[PDB]
Amino acid sequence: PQITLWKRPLVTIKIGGQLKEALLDTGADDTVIEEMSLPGRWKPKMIGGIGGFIKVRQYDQIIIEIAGHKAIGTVLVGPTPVNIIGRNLLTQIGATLNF
Amino acid sequence: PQITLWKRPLVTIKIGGQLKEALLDTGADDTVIEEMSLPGRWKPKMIGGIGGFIKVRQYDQIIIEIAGHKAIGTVLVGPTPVNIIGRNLLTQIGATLNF
Ligand SMILES: COc1ccc2c(c1)OCC/C=C/CCCCN(C[C@@H](O)[C@H](Cc1ccccc1)NC(=O)O[C@H]1CO[C@H]3OCC[C@H]31)S2(=O)=O
Ligand code: NA
Ligand code: NA
Repeated sequence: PQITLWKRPLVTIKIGGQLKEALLDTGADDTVIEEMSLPGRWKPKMIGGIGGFIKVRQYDQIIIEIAGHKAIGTVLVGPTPVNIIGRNLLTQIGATLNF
Repeated sequence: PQITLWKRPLVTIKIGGQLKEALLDTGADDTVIEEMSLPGRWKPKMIGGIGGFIKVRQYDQIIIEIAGHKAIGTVLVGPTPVNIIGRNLLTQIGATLNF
């Protein structure tokens, strides 16, 4: 689709067998999802955004469906106020910014 | 242009005759710039991101050029780690997300 930016660019995702709503976020390097369990190994990580840092769990090789499009990549899990699809997965659905 | 997301979508902006670098950020509702001098009146605003809230100063009706596109709108000034062009100005430059 072409998504205009009058409102937040929210889409449905499927992750870890769960449906969630998430923001398509070109300003996020990383994909960050609210607390949930994911299978497999993880390691801690700190990520910093506009209000400081949060601790997250880094899970690699996680399959996700974003607005119908399947991809695989790293997912960070932790106390983000909003679920965000960052560039690491936006590239895999072929998302571009156009103006 | 058409901007892929394999690197941060960093562009040049011009505010007050000075050039700065900023991130085109679909996950930001508003535009947030590092401390600088702007004309006119302001009002403090709290915005919530990853990490928590920060206080910013809201300046309305600011002339700002983004990647050569002229805009006139609200700029929040405060301790952001990166200059961010949010949806309030991405809509002024006719930006869309496409996949
Ligand atoms: C109202 O106007 C605004 C203005 C800005 C924001 C906002 C409302 O958020 C609203 C609430 C949503 C929060 C949910 C997620 C955060 C949303 N944000 C924009 C986002 O693009 C920031 C922009 C950014 C970029 C660099 C440093 C700091 C911030 N990126 C970010 O936090 O990314 C993290 C995940 O990947 C990693 O890569 C970059 C840092 C890290 S934001 O800055 O908090
Ligand atoms: Na894994
Ligand atoms: Na003003």
